[PDB]
Amino acid sequence: RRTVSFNARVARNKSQAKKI
Amino acid sequence: AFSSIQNVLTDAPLGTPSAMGFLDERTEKPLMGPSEMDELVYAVYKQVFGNAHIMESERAELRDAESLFRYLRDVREFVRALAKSNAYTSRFLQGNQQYRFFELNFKHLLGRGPRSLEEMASHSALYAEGGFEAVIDAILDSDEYAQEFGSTVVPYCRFKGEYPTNEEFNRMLVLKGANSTSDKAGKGRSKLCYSIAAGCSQNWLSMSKALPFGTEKGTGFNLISSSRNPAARPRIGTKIPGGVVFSS
Amino acid sequence: MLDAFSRVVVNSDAKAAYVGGSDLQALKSFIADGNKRLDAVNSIVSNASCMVSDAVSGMICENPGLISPGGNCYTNRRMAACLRDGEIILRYVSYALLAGDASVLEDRCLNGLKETYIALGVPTNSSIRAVSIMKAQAVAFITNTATERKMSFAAGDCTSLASEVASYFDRVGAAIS
Amino acid sequence: MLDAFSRVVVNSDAKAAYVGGSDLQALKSFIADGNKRLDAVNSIVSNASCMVSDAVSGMICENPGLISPGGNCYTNRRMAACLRDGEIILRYVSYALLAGDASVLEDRCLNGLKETYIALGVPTNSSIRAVSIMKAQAVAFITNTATERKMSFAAGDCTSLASEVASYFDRVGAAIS
Amino acid sequence: AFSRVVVNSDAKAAYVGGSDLQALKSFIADGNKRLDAVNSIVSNASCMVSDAVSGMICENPGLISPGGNCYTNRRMAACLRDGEIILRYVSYALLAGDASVLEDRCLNGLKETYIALGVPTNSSIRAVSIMKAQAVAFITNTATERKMSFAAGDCTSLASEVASYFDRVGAAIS
Amino acid sequence: MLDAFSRVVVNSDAKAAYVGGSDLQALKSFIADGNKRLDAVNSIVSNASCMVSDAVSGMICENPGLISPGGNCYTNRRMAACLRDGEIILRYVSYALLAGDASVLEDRCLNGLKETYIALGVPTNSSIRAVSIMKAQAVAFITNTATERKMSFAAGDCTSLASEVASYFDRVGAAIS
Amino acid sequence: MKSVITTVVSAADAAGRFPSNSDLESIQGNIQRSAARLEAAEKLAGNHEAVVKEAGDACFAKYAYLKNPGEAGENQEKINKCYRDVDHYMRLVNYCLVVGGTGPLDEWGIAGAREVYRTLNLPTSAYVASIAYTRDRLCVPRDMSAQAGVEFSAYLDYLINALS
Amino acid sequence: MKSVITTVVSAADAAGRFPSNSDLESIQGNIQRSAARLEAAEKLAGNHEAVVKEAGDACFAKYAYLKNPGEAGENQEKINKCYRDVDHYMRLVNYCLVVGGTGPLDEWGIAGAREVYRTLNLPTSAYVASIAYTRDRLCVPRDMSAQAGVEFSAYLDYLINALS
Amino acid sequence: YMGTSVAPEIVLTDKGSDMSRKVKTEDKKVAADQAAAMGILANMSLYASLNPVKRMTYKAKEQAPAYVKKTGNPVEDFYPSSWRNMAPVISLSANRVAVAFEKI
Ligand SMILES: *C(=C)C1=C(C)[C@@H](Cc2[nH]c(/C=C3N=C(/C=C4\NC(=O)[C@H](C)[C@H]4[C@@H](*)C)C(C)=C\3CCC(=O)O)c(CCC(=O)O)c2C)NC1=O
Ligand SMILES: *C(=C)C1=C(C)[C@@H](Cc2[nH]c(/C=C3N=C(/C=C4\NC(=O)[C@H](C)[C@H]4[C@@H](*)C)C(C)=C\3CCC(=O)O)c(CCC(=O)O)c2C)NC1=O
Ligand SMILES: *[C@@H](C)[C@H]1/C(=C/C2=NC(=C\c3[nH]c(C[C@H]4NC(=O)C(C=C)=C4C)c(C)c3CCC(=O)O)/C(CCC(=O)O)=C2C)NC(=O)[C@@H]1C
Ligand SMILES: *[C@@H](C)[C@H]1/C(=C/C2=NC(=C\c3[nH]c(C[C@H]4NC(=O)C(C=C)=C4C)c(C)c3CCC(=O)O)/C(CCC(=O)O)=C2C)NC(=O)[C@@H]1C
Ligand SMILES: *[C@@H](C)[C@H]1/C(=C/C2=NC(=C\c3[nH]c(C[C@H]4NC(=O)C(C=C)=C4C)c(C)c3CCC(=O)O)/C(CCC(=O)O)=C2C)NC(=O)[C@@H]1C
Ligand SMILES: *[C@@H](C)[C@H]1/C(=C/C2=NC(=C\c3[nH]c(C[C@H]4NC(=O)C(C=C)=C4C)c(C)c3CCC(=O)O)/C(CCC(=O)O)=C2C)NC(=O)[C@@H]1C
Ligand SMILES: *[C@H](C)[C@H]1/C(=C/C2=NC(=C\c3[nH]c(C[C@H]4NC(=O)C(C=C)=C4C)c(C)c3CCC(=O)O)/C(CCC(=O)O)=C2C)NC(=O)[C@@H]1C
Ligand SMILES: *[C@H](C)[C@H]1/C(=C/C2=NC(=C\c3[nH]c(C[C@H]4NC(=O)C(C=C)=C4C)c(C)c3CCC(=O)O)/C(CCC(=O)O)=C2C)NC(=O)[C@@H]1C
Ligand SMILES: *[C@H](C)[C@H]1/C(=C/C2=NC(=C\c3[nH]c(C[C@H]4NC(=O)C(C=C)=C4C)c(C)c3CCC(=O)O)/C(CCC(=O)O)=C2C)NC(=O)[C@@H]1C
Ligand SMILES: *[C@H](C)[C@H]1/C(=C/C2=NC(=C\c3[nH]c(C[C@H]4NC(=O)C(C=C)=C4C)c(C)c3CCC(=O)O)/C(CCC(=O)O)=C2C)NC(=O)[C@@H]1C
Ligand SMILES: *[C@H](C)[C@H]1/C(=C/C2=NC(=C\c3[nH]c(C[C@H]4NC(=O)C(C=C)=C4C)c(C)c3CCC(=O)O)/C(CCC(=O)O)=C2C)NC(=O)[C@@H]1C
Ligand SMILES: *[C@H](C)[C@H]1/C(=C/C2=NC(=C\c3[nH]c(C[C@H]4NC(=O)C(C=C)=C4C)c(C)c3CCC(=O)O)/C(CCC(=O)O)=C2C)NC(=O)[C@@H]1C
Ligand SMILES: C=CC1=C(C)[C@@H](Cc2[nH]c(/C=C3N=C(/C=C4\NC(=O)[C@H](C)[C@H]4CC)C(C)=C\3CCC(=O)O)c(CCC(=O)O)c2C)NC1=O
Ligand SMILES: C=CC1=C(C)[C@@H](Cc2[nH]c(/C=C3N=C(/C=C4\NC(=O)[C@H](C)[C@H]4CC)C(C)=C\3CCC(=O)O)c(CCC(=O)O)c2C)NC1=O
Repeated sequence: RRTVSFNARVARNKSQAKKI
Repeated sequence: AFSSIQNVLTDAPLGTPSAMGFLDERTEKPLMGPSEMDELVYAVYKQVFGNAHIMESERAELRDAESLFRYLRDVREFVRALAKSNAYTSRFLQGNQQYRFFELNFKHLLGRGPRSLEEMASHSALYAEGGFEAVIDAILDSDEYAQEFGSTVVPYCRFKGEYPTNEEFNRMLVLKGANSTSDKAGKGRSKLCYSIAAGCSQNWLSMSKALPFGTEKGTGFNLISSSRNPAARPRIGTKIPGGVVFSS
Repeated sequence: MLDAFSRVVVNSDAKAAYVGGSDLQALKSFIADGNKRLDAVNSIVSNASCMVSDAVSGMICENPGLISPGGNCYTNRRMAACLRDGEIILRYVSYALLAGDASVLEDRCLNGLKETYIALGVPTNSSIRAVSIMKAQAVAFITNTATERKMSFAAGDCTSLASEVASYFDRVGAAIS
Repeated sequence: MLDAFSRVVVNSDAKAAYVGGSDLQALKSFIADGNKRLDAVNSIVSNASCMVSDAVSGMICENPGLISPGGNCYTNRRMAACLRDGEIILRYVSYALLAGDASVLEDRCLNGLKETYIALGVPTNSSIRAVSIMKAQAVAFITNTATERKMSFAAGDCTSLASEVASYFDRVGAAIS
Repeated sequence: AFSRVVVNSDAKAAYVGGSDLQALKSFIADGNKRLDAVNSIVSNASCMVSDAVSGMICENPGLISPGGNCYTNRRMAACLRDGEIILRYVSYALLAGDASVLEDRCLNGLKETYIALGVPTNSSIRAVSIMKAQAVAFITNTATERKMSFAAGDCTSLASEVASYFDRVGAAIS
Repeated sequence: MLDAFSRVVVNSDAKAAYVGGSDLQALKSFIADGNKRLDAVNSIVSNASCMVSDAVSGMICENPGLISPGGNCYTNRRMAACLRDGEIILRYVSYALLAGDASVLEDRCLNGLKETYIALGVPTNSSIRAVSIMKAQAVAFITNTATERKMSFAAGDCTSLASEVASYFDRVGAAIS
Repeated sequence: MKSVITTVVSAADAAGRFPSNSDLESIQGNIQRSAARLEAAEKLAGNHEAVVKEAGDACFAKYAYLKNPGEAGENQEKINKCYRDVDHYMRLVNYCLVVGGTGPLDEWGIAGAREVYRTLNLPTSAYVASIAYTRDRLCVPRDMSAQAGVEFSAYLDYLINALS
Repeated sequence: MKSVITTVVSAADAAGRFPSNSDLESIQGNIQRSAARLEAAEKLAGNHEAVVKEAGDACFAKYAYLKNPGEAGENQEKINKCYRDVDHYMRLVNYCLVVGGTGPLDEWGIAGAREVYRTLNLPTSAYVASIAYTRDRLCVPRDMSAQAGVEFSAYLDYLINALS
Repeated sequence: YMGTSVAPEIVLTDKGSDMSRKVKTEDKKVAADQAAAMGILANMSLYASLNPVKRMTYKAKEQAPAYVKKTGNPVEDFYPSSWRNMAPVISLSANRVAVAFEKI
């Protein structure tokens, strides 16, 4: 249930880097 | 990696619906809704705290970490926010020894027991360089947390079958108990502290209390001693046609 | 963990000695016969799936109450866990034959194994019997005296490797007894 | 954890009684000498890294078998762990000096300290020397009887606090013996 | 639970030499002041016990009358002996910085012995209180008829310390 | 005659042996720098009654629990027995300085010493503290850096002998550790 | 420790795998390179008194401020505990040439070493002045062979870069 | 920024709680020492150029092996950087008197300091030979108030106990 | 050879000349000198009596007294004949403390 192609806090990063 | 106990004799691990909701661009997750939400929060409260039985005027100080959890649906960030709380250090840091605090971080956040003295002493190397928040975020941002739980499920005690040491399964069974068992019953006093630093093992009745229903909890004990003698050199001989060969 | 070269330098560290030419003639013959040590461990890992299933079902043959109601190899749930366990034991004694020192078998596999088995209910006399079959399977592949499966080696004796691996299989019985 | 004011509360909660004026004169005198308690705490934490360096290396002087091969303070990894422990006993005593109560020293530092040091194999007759070398150095700066590092205090009697720290350092020595 | 000189039946002298005094003088805070306060008492030990028990007579002349305790010149000399011994342990108690040997060897049972022999306790409380008020003036060098030659500074810490020892004597026979 | 100087020790009784003026003149040309070494052992044994009088009293000077009631240098006779064995150690070190080797010291004075002190309950953590005071006196008296007493020596350097007589005092400290 | 054999059997243990063919290809290289580093091991074993004698006084020639009073090399017992602590390091280079890995250095001689030398005021620049002296004192066809010198010097400057 | 006011509001936010009148009393004590630790603030800030001229040469008085060619302070641009690297600490001690806490030394001067002086081989024994000068140069009725010399000599040996 | 308390006593004789320089390494059983221990045991017992900060962190044990039969009269029970009229007299001089306990 972990689904290996996944992250946790670069998911936080790139939504506040594509806006930059 | 077969593990005959795990989804057979226990339950299935709880958690969020999927991890593909983060790549969805009109949502953040499959939105659970407040009956499907709070029964997952009941399982994080029963796992990070033991069965601590937190009151209504102790949950009010955790009001802010749930309100972020029902918008940002990451489970790992909810566990990180609950371990830096006052309600986590007033139960597991304040009146305990140092290896009692360390052995409960392996229970509450990994579902296993510590495998070594060298692994245990490196957690006190992180206490010297940042306090207790350096221990907690290094467990959470580890590789072992990423490839077992992730952002999706609660960190549960997992019967793996293919443990990297056999002693790791023993210290997991001492740390969790039955369901009528919290972790304030010792007065401080780490249970695994003598066996980590010496290299011995645990007591068979303390492990078989915490085994599930249907797994021969206790039988197999001969009425002589329960551990091994390291100094004993037995003679184990093999029969060949002529005589008996003691390949020692 | 240690290997056969690390075992010598922790003996000299108790005396603060230097590993000189008196102590080095055991290590100069470990590298001299070091081709045969590699030649013996792919004689074992090439036959390891046949070795486990013969040793576990050969233990069922001499003890048919393990597969009756109340035996601890009864259902598919318990029989696959017994087949997994004998593959773990054969894996750790192939590490120990490769290193030349039984450190990694004794702390990772065998330390605490006796207390798992008297909490899960595993019979230890028949578990010793499955290890003692695959000890005899391992000495027959090394000395090339198996009835099927003649492998292609070079000529000489491997009789000190066959009794080194027989002592690694004897430590498994001594740790769960 | 408890302090000097909270021990008076939890002893009179056990009797279901309000804290009267007959139990306040031990506490009203505590805030009267409370400035010179704080004046004597930072004579310990400002000289702390020289005290642990002296108390460990004087334990090496009295017991020279700690640095023999097979000694407990032999290699560099075991030497730095001994320097880290004497800073920890100094840290928890300097909480209990500040709080005026030996609660927090007892159940975070001394809780299971004896069973840890047996399991590691730390010698208990040398580890009581390192808490007693720095016991004498902690009654040095309170009584201002230091050979080097004279510190500028205000004049008066501080032998109540010098005797209170000597109670706290033998509470460690009664815990690991 | 008396003190470190528990050598009863053996020794009895126990001096301290010069270099071991340097191990002691660098070990007591105001150890130069504490030695001068002892020497300002024990140089004047004869005049202190003589003026105290005469001033006890000078406030209470009923002890020289027959029936009084300090009649029959042995008993006046026994009061002079007891005036010395109360002074010599307190002059030790200023030196050691504790009243542990004083409360165990000198003051222990002093209430029950003086009522056994018929010693007036209230007059002896006046006798220690005169010896208390002298030694304050000897230590701070406000003694009228004789001034010692000390170095400059204050000794009001030790003068409050020695009045605490003399109040223990007045408590033990009250 | 140096081989005969071990004859007077091995008989377990009293025998006196000496060298002449012409015999020592052959001895100081045979061995290296022997005028320093006879100046080394004369500087110790001229002050040997003060060296064990200061070291045993220096052991009480920082550890007064030995003369505490319940200690081991209490009741009148154990202090006299401790001063005898302090003087036993000083004559075997100064003979080891004179003969040039520790070969008479470790077998006739330190062999069996560790098991004798733990049989009697002698605190061996304080006897190493009494040896290190005698080590600190000895390197002062060889190099003439003794503050309270200065002898008259020919000029030059004696730091090889002072490192030699320091190293014999660790051998006493290594056996009782 | 850490060596060529403990690398490949703990890489195999974490995957749950048997000894494969790539793991036995590694320990063939332990057989082929062993005659170099067991010649540099047994040359340093029978010559260790004279190579720590020369490394000891090259420390104090570059740093003669240590024999100032109050410093590290104050008296002769502190000179003698300096020659001992560089004879400890040449023992561990002999242990690393025998094992064939950096294992005995980084957990008997480097682990904790920055902490104990910072407290006890020992400078690390005096320790690296001794070890770098022996790396230049080696010459190629006299003291060993040309391939034993590459093994012996590579364990010397692993110790240098760990203290720097 | 560890100080008196942040640690009573970052232990109520970490408690998830309003400030009651226990951490209102915790900065009643901030009023009482503010008259004394701001006395030592501008007494350093008008005198800072002389007290690093008087402390910075004392490491070049103690350690004259630093001026040797091949060592650390081998030319004047390294000397001029060295007086800059001790005027940084006297700027940072001036902030620790202002904020009432160990924050600006903990995160700007000792945070990661033990790796940069190791890799560049700048000896830290000469850094705390210079803070130990100003710990032994202050005479308290002349230089400041009696309580300001307590607080000046509490943050100087806080640097000494953190750099060694 | 351990418990026999013998030790090589070395004596150097030197009168400056060359034929005056014998060394005599003879063997003597050394003896426990009973009397000079009281110059060490008593002086350290009053060195540690006057230490303010070695009477704390080095605290002595709780020594029991002798069997003094509280006969019943307090002038024999509390003040016995072995401690009758005993008091310390301190005699300071240059670099000497010199207490003495005698009957005064
Ligand atoms: C407590 C106050 C106390 C001590 C401390 C301890 C004294 C002590 N002294 C030394 C050092 C030396 N002792 C020496 C012996 C003597 N000096 C003499 O001149 C005569 C011949 C002889 C007997 C008195 C010598 C030569 C030294 C070295 C020089 C020096 O004086 O320092 C030590 C060991 C090192 C040290 O800590 O100073 C000790 C422990 N006795 C006490 O009562
Ligand atoms: C009646 C006949 C009579 C008294 C009543 C009593 C008066 C008295 N004096 C003092 C005070 C002191 N006595 C001192 C002792 C001495 N002075 C000396 O110089 C020599 C050394 C020594 C013996 C004569 C000292 C120093 C004082 C304090 C100074 C002062 O004058 O106050 C007291 C005690 C104080 C009090 O509480 O009143 C008394 C009662 N002596 C008589 O002869
Ligand atoms: C897989 C078939 C391998 C192989 C393995 C070998 N097995 C060897 C010996 C052996 N096997 C058994 C079990 C067998 N006997 C039974 O009675 C039953 C059923 C009840 C079974 C399955 C036993 C008991 C033994 C002997 C062990 C002992 O003596 O204690 C063996 C040894 C050499 C030999 O047989 O001569 C090997 C190599 N054999 C193969 O060739 C394939 C590769
Ligand atoms: C005993 C187990 C055998 C037997 C063994 C011998 N093998 C000998 C040499 C040998 N084996 C290999 C292959 C091995 N070396 C490797 O490096 C790897 C994998 C990377 C493997 C599997 C080699 C290369 C050699 C060396 C000879 C050659 O190069 O062809 C051998 C010779 C002695 C020696 O040189 O060590 C013996 C005796 N022969 C037997 O009869 C029994 C059954
Ligand atoms: C750190 C540099 C402090 C400091 C602390 C003090 N330590 C004191 C005494 C003391 N030191 C040692 C270790 C020393 N003695 C040895 O024999 C050896 C070698 C084997 C060493 C390194 C010991 C054992 C003691 C004894 C303590 C006792 O038993 O009483 C000391 C003097 C006594 C005191 O005042 O506490 C101090 C002040 N010294 C300093 O000046 C800085 C601040
Ligand atoms: C015994 C250990 C000493 C000694 C102590 C005394 N200190 C006294 C007063 C005192 N100390 C300070 C500074 C202190 N207060 C604080 O709040 C802080 C931390 C922020 C510290 C370091 C102050 C402000 C005071 C009060 C007045 C003053 O002296 O500045 C003192 C007098 C009692 C009192 O006023 O409470 C004593 C006896 N003096 C000694 O000689 C020994 C060695
Ligand atoms: C009441 C004055 C408002 C109103 C409030 C609602 N807020 C809801 C969710 C929510 N609020 C916050 C902000 C607050 N919580 C925090 O944890 C922090 C920072 C520490 C802050 C400032 C957050 C982050 C969230 C989301 C977390 C969550 O899902 O609960 C909310 C729930 C909406 C819902 O049911 O989905 C309400 C009703 N809304 C109003 O209409 C009035 C004006
Ligand atoms: C004088 C200022 C008093 C006074 C004194 C008398 N004391 C008499 C006897 C006595 N008192 C003690 C107790 C105390 N004196 C000591 O010498 C010691 C020990 C060091 C102590 C604790 C003792 C021991 C004695 C002697 C009796 C014995 O040894 O058993 C005394 C004699 C009474 C009599 O003979 O009947 C007198 C007169 N009495 C006074 O009137 C003033 C106030
Ligand atoms: C209070 C009772 C007095 C007072 C006492 C002071 N004495 C001071 C210094 C001092 N006193 C002595 C004599 C004393 N010290 C000893 O070691 C011995 C015996 C061997 C004795 C009798 C000496 C030798 C000194 C040192 C003088 C010098 O250095 O030359 C003193 C100054 C402070 C200090 O040095 O600690 C004081 C305050 N003075 C008074 O004002 C009252 C009346
Ligand atoms: C003194 C600084 C010590 C200490 C010493 C005690 N030793 C006691 C008895 C004893 N000591 C030795 C060793 C020494 N004496 C010899 O005759 C020889 C051999 C040449 C040596 C090396 C021996 C052998 C013995 C007696 C054993 C026996 O006779 O069977 C002793 C008396 C103990 C008692 O009477 O209970 C003491 C007090 N004790 C200390 O506290 C310091 C550290
Ligand atoms: C080192 C501990 C001393 C020191 C020693 C030196 N002594 C030197 C010459 C020398 N030594 C003696 C006496 C010695 N020889 C004996 O036969 C006996 C009797 C047993 C003794 C005690 C004499 C007579 C001389 C000659 C002096 C003269 O010419 O008048 C010496 C010079 C070198 C050498 O001759 O070996 C040294 C360095 N000197 C020191 O500085 C420390 C304190
Ligand atoms: C000489 C080139 C050095 C120097 C060295 C000093 N070292 C001192 C003590 C010391 N050395 C070590 C490390 C050592 N122990 C080990 O087990 C191993 C590896 C197997 C090594 C390299 C330690 C742990 C210690 C402290 C404990 C002890 O004394 O054994 C020392 C004495 C310092 C002191 O007394 O505190 C010195 C002087 N000195 C120099 O000048 C350069 C830097
Ligand atoms: C374990 C490792 C090990 C070493 C690295 C060497 C190190 C070493 N070299 C020399 C001693 C020497 N080494 C050399 C060799 C050379 N000098 C030069 O200038 C040339 C660059 C180089 C030629 C290759 C010479 C010429 C001497 C004698 C002079 C000297 O003391 O340097 C000595 C003194 C004892 C002796 O002469 O043998 C030692 C210990 N020996 C060892 O046992
Ligand atoms: C803000 C921090 C600060 C300091 C720590 C001091 C540091 C300092 N001290 C002195 C300079 C001096 N300081 C003193 C004072 C003393 N010397 C003693 O030996 C006495 C014990 C003590 C009295 C308290 C003396 C006598 C001099 C002149 C002698 C000298 O040190 O060169 C000077 C030169 C200019 C001056 O006199 O001020 C400086 C900058 N000044 C500061 O501005």
